[PDB]
Amino acid sequence: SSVIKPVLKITNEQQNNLNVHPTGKSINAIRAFTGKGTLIWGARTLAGNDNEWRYVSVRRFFNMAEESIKKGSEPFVFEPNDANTWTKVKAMIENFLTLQWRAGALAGAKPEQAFYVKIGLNETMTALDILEGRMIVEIGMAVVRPAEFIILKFSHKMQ
Amino acid sequence: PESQSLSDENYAALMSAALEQCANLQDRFTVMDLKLPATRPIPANAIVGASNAFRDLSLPQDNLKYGACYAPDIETIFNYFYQEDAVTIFRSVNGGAEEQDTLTMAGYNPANGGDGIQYALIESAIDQLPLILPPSPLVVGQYARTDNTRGVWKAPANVALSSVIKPVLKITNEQQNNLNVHPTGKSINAIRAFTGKGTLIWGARTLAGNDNEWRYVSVRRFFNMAEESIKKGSEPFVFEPNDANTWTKVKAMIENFLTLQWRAGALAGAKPEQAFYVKIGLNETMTALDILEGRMIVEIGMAVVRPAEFIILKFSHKMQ
Amino acid sequence: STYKTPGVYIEEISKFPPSIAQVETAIPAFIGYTQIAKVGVENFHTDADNLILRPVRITSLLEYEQFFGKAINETTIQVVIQDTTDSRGNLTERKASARITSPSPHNLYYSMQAYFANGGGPCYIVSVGPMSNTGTIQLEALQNGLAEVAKEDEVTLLVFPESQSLSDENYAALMSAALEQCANLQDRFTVMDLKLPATRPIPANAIVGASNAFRDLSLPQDNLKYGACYAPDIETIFNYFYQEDAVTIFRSVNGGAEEQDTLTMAGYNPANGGDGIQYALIESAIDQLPLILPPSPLVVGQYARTDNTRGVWKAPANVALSSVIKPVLKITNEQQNNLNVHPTGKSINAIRAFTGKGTLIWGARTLAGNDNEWRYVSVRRFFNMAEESIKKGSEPFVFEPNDANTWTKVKAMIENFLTLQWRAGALAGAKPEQAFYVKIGLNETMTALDILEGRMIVEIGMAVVRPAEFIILKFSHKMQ
Amino acid sequence: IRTYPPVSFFFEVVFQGENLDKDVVETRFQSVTGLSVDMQTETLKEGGENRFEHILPVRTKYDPLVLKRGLVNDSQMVKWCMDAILNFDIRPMNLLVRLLHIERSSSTIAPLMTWKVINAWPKKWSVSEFNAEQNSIAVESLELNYSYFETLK
Amino acid sequence: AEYPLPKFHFQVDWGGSRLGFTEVSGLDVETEVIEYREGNLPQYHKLKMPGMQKFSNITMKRGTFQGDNDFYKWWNTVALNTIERRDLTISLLNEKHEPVVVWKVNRAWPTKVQSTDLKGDGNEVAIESIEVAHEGLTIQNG
Amino acid sequence: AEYPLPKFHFQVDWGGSRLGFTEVSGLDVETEVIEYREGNLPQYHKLKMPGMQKFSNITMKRGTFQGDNDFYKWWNTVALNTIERRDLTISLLNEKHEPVVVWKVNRAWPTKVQSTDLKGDGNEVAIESIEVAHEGLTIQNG
Repeated sequence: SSVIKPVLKITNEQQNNLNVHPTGKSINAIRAFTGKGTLIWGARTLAGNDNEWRYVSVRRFFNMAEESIKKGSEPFVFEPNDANTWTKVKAMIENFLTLQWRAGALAGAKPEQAFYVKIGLNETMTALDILEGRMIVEIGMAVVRPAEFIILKFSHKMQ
Repeated sequence: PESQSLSDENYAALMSAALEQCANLQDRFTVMDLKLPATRPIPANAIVGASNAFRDLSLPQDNLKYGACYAPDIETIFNYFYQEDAVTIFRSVNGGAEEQDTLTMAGYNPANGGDGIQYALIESAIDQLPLILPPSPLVVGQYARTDNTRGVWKAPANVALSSVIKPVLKITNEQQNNLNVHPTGKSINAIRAFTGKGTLIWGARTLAGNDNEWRYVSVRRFFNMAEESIKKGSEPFVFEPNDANTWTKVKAMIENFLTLQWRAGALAGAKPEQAFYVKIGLNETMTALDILEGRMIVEIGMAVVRPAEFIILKFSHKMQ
Repeated sequence: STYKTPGVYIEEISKFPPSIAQVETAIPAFIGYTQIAKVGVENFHTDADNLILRPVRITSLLEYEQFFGKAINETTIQVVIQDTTDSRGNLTERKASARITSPSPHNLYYSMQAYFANGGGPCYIVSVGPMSNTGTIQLEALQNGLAEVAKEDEVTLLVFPESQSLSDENYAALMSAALEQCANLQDRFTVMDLKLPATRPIPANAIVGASNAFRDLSLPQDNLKYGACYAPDIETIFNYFYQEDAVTIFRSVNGGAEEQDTLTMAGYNPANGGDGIQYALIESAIDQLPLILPPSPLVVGQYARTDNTRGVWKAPANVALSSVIKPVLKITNEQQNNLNVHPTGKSINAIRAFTGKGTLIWGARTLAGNDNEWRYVSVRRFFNMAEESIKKGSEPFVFEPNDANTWTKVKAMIENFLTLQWRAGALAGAKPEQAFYVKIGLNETMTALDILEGRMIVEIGMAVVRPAEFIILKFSHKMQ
Repeated sequence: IRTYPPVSFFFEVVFQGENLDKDVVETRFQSVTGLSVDMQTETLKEGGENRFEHILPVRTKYDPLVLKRGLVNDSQMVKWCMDAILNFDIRPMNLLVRLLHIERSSSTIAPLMTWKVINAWPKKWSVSEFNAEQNSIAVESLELNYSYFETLK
Repeated sequence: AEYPLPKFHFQVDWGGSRLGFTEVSGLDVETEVIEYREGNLPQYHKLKMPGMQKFSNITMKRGTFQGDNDFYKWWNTVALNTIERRDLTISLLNEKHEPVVVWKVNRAWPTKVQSTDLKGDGNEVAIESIEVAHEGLTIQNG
Repeated sequence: AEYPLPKFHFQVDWGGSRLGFTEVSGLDVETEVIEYREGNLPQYHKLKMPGMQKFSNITMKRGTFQGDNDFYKWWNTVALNTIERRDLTISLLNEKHEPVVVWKVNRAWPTKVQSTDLKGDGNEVAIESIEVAHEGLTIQNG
């Protein structure tokens, strides 16, 4: 909004070396399209060769989820380190991730296909750990990734 | 409440005397505040220099399990007391330098022939001052609330403060790393603001933070409560004949008290026999020498639990 | 790092999901080489000689990692990049694939991982020496470990995950010693794997030659009721450990011959100035390798699950395996005909895939397959369980006066135990009197000679049931 | 992104008129309805095109606005209406219709949605039946014509 | 084993000061049934197929102590259509005071609060009760 | 403490001459539930949201004494749609005869008055009862 024009014009042959490069240091481009205006083209991070963290949206989603889980878990600090608190924190985390699955952010037809949360003695924690004041929870989450290329093929149909 | 205006040597002397009589009476606990640089505005990282200055006070090493220290000072909502003719007025125009006027508030009061519009403006200005207090009386009030709501064997932490606007200093995680754990054991608890929650007490450790038994405030407060109540219960048996019957009576009293405490959830164990033990007897706890001269010796053991402080998480991707 | 401030800390760690279980009857012992083996302040491998040999009780993979480490690097991984190009050299498509030419023989870590994935419980670990890049496996170290495991009473199953790299004579010697101490202790059972030709790809009908080779091993004839053998090896989903600069790269263009490049993976890493696109391609290729394991640790995990769910008196067969992609060989009915029944009695059980079901264990017969009493695994496992529990129950009566009162006490204990077992459905019969009998008495079971010298003799009989294996059908047309 | 829809029973009506916007009893109603618009069209058939016909826009129509209250014995609004009806003297007004909610940032009552209704004047007035054998309230109902309505964006 | 469990040792986590209750009920999951038949079916009864789900409300009781007014506070948190919502967790324990069966309740909020009855000759305590609505429930055994 | 309270010691203030009653009931607060679902929700059960409130009537009993006709007088205060309205306060006391839980009732007025039954062999007293309507109620504990 409130934009007249980019100062430089970038073509496809130039963006070929801006989106994919041996170093992974991707650069996103602002380009004008006829009848549309000035658009943002490219959504890749500075780690463009990383099989997990190529795309901006995946990392932003992971950051949002992690901070909200952190806020939800904070009220349990200074509690007795026993099975009841483990149950309490596990239930909180599963409820949050279920609400997130319902919104369409996680992949899968059922909650059991989208995420898992685990905590327990000799499962995620050890005996000695209990004696010091530490809790260990293992969380896994399934996400989806966007498509970038569309290929069209033409031929002559027989009359 | 007035200790912060006292010099460092006198501060150390006062606190050492307080800790000494806490150790002598065996039923008291001391709450302290940290002295901050008396500058306005307070510079960056003043908390580090303040902590370093505190670490150097000469305090008795074996009494440090009888106290705790909190930081920093707090801005609250209460008003100051003042006399109208003692308030000084300054003026500034278009951002220039301030100039002291020849009138006080008494010269703007319309009862004396002043300008009442500016008088009302000045009064509204004065009412907006925040008041700055040390944290200790709020900590004591919160101790009372926590014992009423959860129980004395719980940590008095992760609780919000009332009638508080703001901490004067902002403490980060990298700074609290050297406040909670330190080679000297002189732990300092922090008052921190959390978004959407307000101002909370963070940390529940004593000045003996490296002691395998007396690290935590709640354990010592529980032991003090139990010991004073046992003392009160046992007092009626003084001046009784020193014989097996009185030993039996006092033993029964102590076991009944500890059973009531186990039932409330304060002691660990699935059965009373796993939570405590009480013993008295000839050539078991007493030699006849103590019996004849009028002494009784009882041995009591108790099992308690301790809190967890750090919660960790592992995030990963799941095969589709 | 080390936590100091009382808050919530978040870390991104990539690993598999944990899994634990509660098991009462299936307590196995695994013998092999390890990476660390350090407990407390004692390093068991501190000296090259004078190794400390002692079993350690483990309940989870985390506890295993705490004491023994994980694994070593493979050094034999190759990746081939296929390029499809134009007549002018213009690139049209690029793909990559990974292969391993000769895996290391040291595999306890992957075996423990597969064991816990399939429902295993507490186990004993005995190290016989450190893992090394030479891959040398010696008979003497394994026999010393087997000799040491004789001192722990809870052990029920014996496993040697590394036995397949051992020569045939040494393999026969090891297994003969294992069967001998199973027969001497009277409370253990041995699980074996079949040795397959070490060729890639494996030729047709290799299973027949492998079976013939197995039949010729010299094993003690009267101890063959104390073990069982399974085949073949299994492809699973776990990853290899490797060092980046040890991976070799090859290229091929338009289907031509492969050519070895001058770089390793370390030369494609963009941190060193390489091409990161091909680097990502290579890493994705390496992650897709399947891992090949012998079947025995999965069989032990499935024993634990079956005893927890059905009962020990049931056959541990017709059960699916977890975290398994595929058997390496396909076995048909005409081939299993000579694996299940054979003049020598040395039966071999098969792992087979069934459509819509997955990979199942098919066959529940021991190495004494012609014995009218001890053909089936479940019967012997049940007898072992009952005998050890009777032994434990009777032990408190040692050093008692040898008189009628002690005989009465021990008889009552045994009848009560067998009654509880009848009630659970393990023994046949409509009434306890039809299921078992227990007898003791002077000139009934004992002569006075045994009484005076301090012996007691009790005679016990038990009735069990046996499974059906073949189901037949007759199809016909009905008059309209 | 919304998860829960709004509620219909908390609402208000304001008369931007002679001096009725400050009279408390002139904002309290038991029911308000009639806020709907319709486009009227005609159908044209083209020869040779047998798959569909053409729908052509013609004009726009609006519904009357209906208000219901318990009977108020002395109302300035009713004086306005009866002056229009008995003496054929009409003076159109503007109206606001509000849908309300609770907002907090402690809490306060605030408008959620607002419609402007332009050039309203009386159409109909009625009172309910009197019946000796029923427990009921005297209810009066007013219906108004207007030109159009718009959203106060 | 061969022995079942009892129902006299449990715990409820609801966001209050006390975890003890006298009665817990309303744990149930239901699904609807749809029936269908075509004309030429050699079968004269209808076919069945799964439909939508339905959950019931939760009812809990407790004795009245001095200084405890949490039920009314939570109920009175209500605003026009908004209210504080909570995660409710109910557990079953064994003899070492550890959990065995867990019910997990998402987004609970109270719909009814019922106070006590007063009788002069009554030799019984004062019992208050609450009824809770909630979207979905889950069961974890083991 | 660890001990609950009983229900056999209370008091009612209603604007009469006697504060003693035999039975007190109808203390309850309720809220409505609204359900909603859109078409593409991965959830097949409906969502819930708070609605309007509802209060129940109050029923109180008492024995009949000579010279006391307050229930009928208050009921007979009625006119076409007008009546005297009162503030009703019900309290719970402890052992020092002080209050502990208070119910506050706004704008109460009676809707039903029921007299006694007469039986010749009856060895029971004469019991009258009243039913009260009221806009809203409140609860104060502590």
